[PDB]
Amino acid sequence: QKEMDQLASEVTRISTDTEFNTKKLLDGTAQNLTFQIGANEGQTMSLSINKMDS
Amino acid sequence: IRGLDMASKNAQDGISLIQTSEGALNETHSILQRMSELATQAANDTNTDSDRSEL
Amino acid sequence: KDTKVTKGIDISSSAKAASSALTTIKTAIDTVSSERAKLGAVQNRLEHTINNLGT
Repeated sequence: QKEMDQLASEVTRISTDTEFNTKKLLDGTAQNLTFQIGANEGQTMSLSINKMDS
Repeated sequence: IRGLDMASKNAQDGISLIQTSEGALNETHSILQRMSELATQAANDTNTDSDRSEL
Repeated sequence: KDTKVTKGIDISSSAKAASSALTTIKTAIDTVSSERAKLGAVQNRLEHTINNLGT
């Protein structure tokens, strides 16, 4: 169980520490990420990464 | 004759007045063109508000 | 007193706002192109008026 709690505490670290730019990706806050792939309005793509912690 | 040769100066003094205006709008086009790149970059959601306000 | 400041269209409040500004900017390019050739049309006419006045 000592390694059980240490592995499960590292899964949580990756979720709260993984950060592109200043955005936490895997903590459930990166939702509705809109990429403007196109030169006009509405030429976007959405994306939602779920919370992936222990 | 002295009217048409003088009215030809007026026509050319209007050509200069018009070249100046469209010469100026030649740059409002470039500014508006650059101003449109700073809205396709600001629309991407990899930017943060610290960087949208930076744009 | 009477100091003017100009503030650009909103692109920093959100990604939706920046996309909204895209049509506003691309329309402004359209109403500048309209003005430029409203002045290029007059200049073309004035070039014909000069040859006819000279003749």
